[PDB]
Amino acid sequence: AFELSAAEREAIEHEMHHYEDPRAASIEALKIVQKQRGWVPDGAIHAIADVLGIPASDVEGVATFYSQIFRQPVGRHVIRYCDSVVCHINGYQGIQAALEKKLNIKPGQTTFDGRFTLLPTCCLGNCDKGPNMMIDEDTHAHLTPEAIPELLERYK
Amino acid sequence: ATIHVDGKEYEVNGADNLLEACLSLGLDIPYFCWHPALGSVGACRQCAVKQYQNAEDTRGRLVMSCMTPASDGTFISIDDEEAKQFRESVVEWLMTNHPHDCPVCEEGGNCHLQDMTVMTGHSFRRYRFTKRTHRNQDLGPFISHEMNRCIACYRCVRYYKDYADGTDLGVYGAHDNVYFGRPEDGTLESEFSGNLVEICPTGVFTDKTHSERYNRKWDMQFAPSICQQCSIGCNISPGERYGELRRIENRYNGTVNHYFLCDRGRFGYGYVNLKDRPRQPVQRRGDDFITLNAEQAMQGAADILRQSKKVIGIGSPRASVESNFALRELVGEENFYTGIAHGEQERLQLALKVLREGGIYTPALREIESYDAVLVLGEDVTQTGARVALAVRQAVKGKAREMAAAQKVADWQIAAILNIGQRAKHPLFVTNVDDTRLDDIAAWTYRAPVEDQARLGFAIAHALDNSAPAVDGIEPELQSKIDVIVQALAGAKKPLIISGTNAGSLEVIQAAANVAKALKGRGADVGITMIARSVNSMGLGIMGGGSLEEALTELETGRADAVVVLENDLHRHASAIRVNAALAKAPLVMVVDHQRTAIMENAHLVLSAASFAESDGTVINNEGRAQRFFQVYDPAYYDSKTVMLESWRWLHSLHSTLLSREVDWTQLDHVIDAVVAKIPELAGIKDAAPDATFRIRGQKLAREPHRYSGRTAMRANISVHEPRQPQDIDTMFTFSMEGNNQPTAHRSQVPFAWAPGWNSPQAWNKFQDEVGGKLRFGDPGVRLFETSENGLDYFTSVPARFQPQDGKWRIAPYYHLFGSDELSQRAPVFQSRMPQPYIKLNPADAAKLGVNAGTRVSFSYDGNTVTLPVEIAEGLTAGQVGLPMGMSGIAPVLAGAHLEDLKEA
Amino acid sequence: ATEAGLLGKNIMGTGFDFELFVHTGAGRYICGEETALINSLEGRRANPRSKPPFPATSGAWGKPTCVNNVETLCNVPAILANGVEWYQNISKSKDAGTKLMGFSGRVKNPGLWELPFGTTAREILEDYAGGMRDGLKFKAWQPGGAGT
Ligand SMILES: Cc1cc2nc3c(=O)[nH]c(=O)nc-3n(C[C@H](O)[C@H](O)[C@H](O)COP(=O)(O)O)c2cc1C
Ligand code: SF4
Ligand code: SF4
Ligand code: SF4
Ligand code: FES
Ligand code: FES
Ligand SMILES: [Ca+2]
Repeated sequence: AFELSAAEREAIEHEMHHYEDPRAASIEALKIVQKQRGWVPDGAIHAIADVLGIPASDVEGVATFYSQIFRQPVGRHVIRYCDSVVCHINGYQGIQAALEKKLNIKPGQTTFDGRFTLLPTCCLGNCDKGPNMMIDEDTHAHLTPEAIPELLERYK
Repeated sequence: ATIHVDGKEYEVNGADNLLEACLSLGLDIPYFCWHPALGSVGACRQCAVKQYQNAEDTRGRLVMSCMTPASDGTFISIDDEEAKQFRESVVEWLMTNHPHDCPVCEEGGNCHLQDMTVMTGHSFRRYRFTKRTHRNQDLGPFISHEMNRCIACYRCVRYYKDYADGTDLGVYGAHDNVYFGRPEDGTLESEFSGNLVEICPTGVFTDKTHSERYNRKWDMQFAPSICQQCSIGCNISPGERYGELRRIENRYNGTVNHYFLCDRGRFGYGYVNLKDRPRQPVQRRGDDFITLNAEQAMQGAADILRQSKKVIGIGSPRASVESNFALRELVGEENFYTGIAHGEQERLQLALKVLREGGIYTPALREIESYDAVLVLGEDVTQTGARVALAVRQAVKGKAREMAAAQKVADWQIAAILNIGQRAKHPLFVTNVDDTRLDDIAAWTYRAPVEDQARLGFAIAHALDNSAPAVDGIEPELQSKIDVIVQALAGAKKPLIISGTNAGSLEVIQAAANVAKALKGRGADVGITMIARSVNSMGLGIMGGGSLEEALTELETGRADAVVVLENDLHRHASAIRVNAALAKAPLVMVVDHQRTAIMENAHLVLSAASFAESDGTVINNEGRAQRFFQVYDPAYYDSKTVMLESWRWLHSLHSTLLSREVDWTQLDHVIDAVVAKIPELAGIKDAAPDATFRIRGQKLAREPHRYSGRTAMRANISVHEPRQPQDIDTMFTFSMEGNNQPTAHRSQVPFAWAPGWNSPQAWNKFQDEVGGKLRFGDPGVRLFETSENGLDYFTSVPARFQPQDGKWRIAPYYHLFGSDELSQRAPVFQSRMPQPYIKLNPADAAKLGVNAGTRVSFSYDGNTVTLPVEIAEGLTAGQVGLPMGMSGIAPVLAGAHLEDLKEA
Repeated sequence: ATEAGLLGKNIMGTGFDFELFVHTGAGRYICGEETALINSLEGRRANPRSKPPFPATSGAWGKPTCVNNVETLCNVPAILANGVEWYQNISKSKDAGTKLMGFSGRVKNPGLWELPFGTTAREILEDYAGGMRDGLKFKAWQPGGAGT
């Protein structure tokens, strides 16, 4: 089963204080659960719905609408490489292929040890310094295929 | 307003959008995401027209007709080449991912997407890539789910959440992977989930009960009928194929139910198809059960009735007005008994007196949605009168509608209206023994015994008007809640008071009448609604008669030696031991019924009556509206040995054979004329429908579509010689395609909606005067009584507060939409949807008795020690046991009764 | 700003109460559309809304709402501090004030510079972005993002 922790619940009510409707804290409640547990499991939908006073169908619609709210289990580190137009011009395909070779997984998949999950993402707003990637909270710019294995070692 | 469509001038309502205005004018614009009852959202982009700035404009621009107001001097073109190309392109884009499913899809021949694909002229596929695919969900026993066929028109979620206030259906994902369904597998929890099969324009949501015995729409035999499963009187189109009732579709009545039914009406029809139904008259000769035809059954019954010294008749609220009247004529008025108990008859007659003598207008079901504050006293409306609960939800959304109208937002721009309103709603106050399904939108809920709910109503009436009797012993917190209700009701322009007989309390109805009278005395436009129990409870109340207790007394004392029971199982209204003893004492028991009931074991004669699908008649609904239901099919068409007649036909022929020793099968209009001649209070049932001589330009009304198939093969296995067409002497309908079903035909009884190019439920647009309004020549059904000039007096009998007596347990009624109605609980598809039998207990009472949730405890009522598992009810007041009314073994007369020696088994 | 009285209750002693929150998104491009932004802020799926009504009359939770880009609100304080006359005489173009303009993608100096309206795209490409990289020839350009 799923049970919301005291810290998660307290953060959810604190975010509920910021709006005139508790439904407006749904995205941040899902993000709080995801930050604590890596992703949003199935019982978290009903738990967040119970805390917020909104239906679970609305919480699941929000969670499946937004791409950065993960409703499937992910690895310990989420690599998000930009596949948009400027990074396409700057050569994100070599970066993606280097990630394919180093991780031995397709995009959207997770490595066998649960260390990394590889994901394409839209433009990171860093197009002048492309190609760009985003590991868990750090953005890496000016990427080259040679520097990718060195970049992946500092995420255990 | 004046619009010019394709160079033709039209006068329209300026407050409408262009789509509903053009559809009301008979023009064809393809559309998906718009619905008349749901408003415009502009999602599917199908309804494109070309709007020009003025008359001297040739460029124009493509606009959504559903999102464009039909303002004065508006120039548009539907048949513009660019508009036609764009509409075809929208259909083509929908077709790129659509599965190759029409032969194995239950929507085929009834599919709005098929109709609009043909209408736009798109028949050539140039898309060559892959189609997206979805997995399906299990949605319970009623709705089948197939997400491949979805066109993402958002009609389902808009209806289910924004209209029906359901919570367990939604839209998930994004871009072209949007999914419509539940967050996980499970039964759809809404009582109005069945309207999805008509709301969805594709075959995503389909009728599973129809899907079991599937047939196409063109193969159906349809009749206009009235739903028999509660007192609301929603208009239905039952469709039959091969002698079995196949489907219940919504029949549009702009006055009563418009587009929507409840799930009990839509899916509770399965008792008609039960194989244990009586199909021939059967006489019990000792231990033998011999089968008679109609004539010798009439002769033998008439001989035995002639030898009897006193014959009594026991009617039922299940039977029609004509059947009850025919029984009353057979046995005499002084020997006629209503089949309901004395307390039920008192409550029903009080509700009738409030309706037709209280001086307060009773609204039709559509009119309920226009009220500004609602007080529901005692009646669990969602479980007993469900469509009234849906209408009450619409009346609750009226506040957002008014707030958006103040901001000059058009009434069809539903998203803007919902955004302006937010969580604001009109005041709703519900009282019950426990929580109701209306508690999510109710401003307040009062969980209390029926005496305390009545006292709350009396206190509300006294605070509204000081001439009303006062209530002594109200706590200050309850006083503050009463004041909240009082300022909400006093400030309302149109308050509505809803009550009924299902609470089992006369005082609840009296308190509701007092509140309505107090609101009427202040000059408010107050309405009152009474929810009865059964389909013809109000008709049986108008007819009158003795109670079932008096009939059982006549049988027990030996004063009556013959009893004719019409369409009544007799166990729902009295204890089974007393009924069985009184029926065993009687030397002649005759049972006229269409369902195999328990009293047929001791019956000397059983007459195989017709159900509503095989019979015609009139039923009076909860608002006093007389409505005619017409026979769907001939039961003797396939099985020629079937002798199953209308109950009024059986009883009229029995009366004729008793009097003149000759049979007389009569005609329906003759029985209706006899009703209106003998009972002047039922004189309005003559005008509920025209007689059997009514024609549309000389031709009858067709029961089946013009493309009805298999005429020379459906009975070919029985005999290669095609039988004679079944003749309908009773009504204006014919048992064939050889009749009229034009949308412009001057009639009010529409068996089914079909127009060329509109095969789906959207053909009801063609059958209406304006889209979403009424039927073109008036909605069927007439009101028996007008609002009286003078009202009643205040009821001064204020009850004392509820006190829990030790060792005595007051029975609190719990009703279920799936299970409380008798015939619908006999339907096989309802058994999975039926809740398990239970008994509700307060936590303090269960702790005092030392029982937990799930432990089986036993109680004795009328000498029947029955055992049920305990579940804990938080909102139930102590000293009460919650029992599910109308279930097997628990009669609805147990409501308000008391229980002894309730202990753990 | 809250600790120094620029935000909160009684800002500058004028009686104006203003509370500023930061709502962090969950990654959809449609959320930047202003009515879809309002839907996302309300905690719903970020579908846009039909206009009229515009958010100025009924926006966030039905209330009057104004949605503005970061750079517009950043242009506001210089207008209020230096005056209208300074803002009109920044450049002799129909579009007033300065704009952040840049060139990106295989140029010598990809970046972002604050320029007056009416600056030619050739001036941004050569004098600021340094032209294309060595060995590359100019083929095309998009002026204002992926949707142009
Ligand atoms: C699909 C779409 C995405 C948009 N994304 C953004 C955005 O990310 N940031 C932004 O400031 N405006 C975005 N806009 C423009 C807004 O709708 C709106 O015009 C703007 O945010 C506020 O107006 P302003 O430029 O006058 O300040 C987007 C528009 C569309 C149609
Ligand atoms: S939903 Fe309509 S178009 Fe689609 S497969 Fe079914 S009948 Fe055919
Ligand atoms: S499931 Fe049906 S009603 Fe719902 S969006 Fe899809 S096609 Fe429309
Ligand atoms: S509300 Fe009553 S009359 Fe209407 S469909 Fe339901 S059971 Fe039938
Ligand atoms: S295109 Fe990759 S960061 Fe913008
Ligand atoms: S019906 Fe108008 S856009 Fe869907
Ligand atoms: Ca008939």
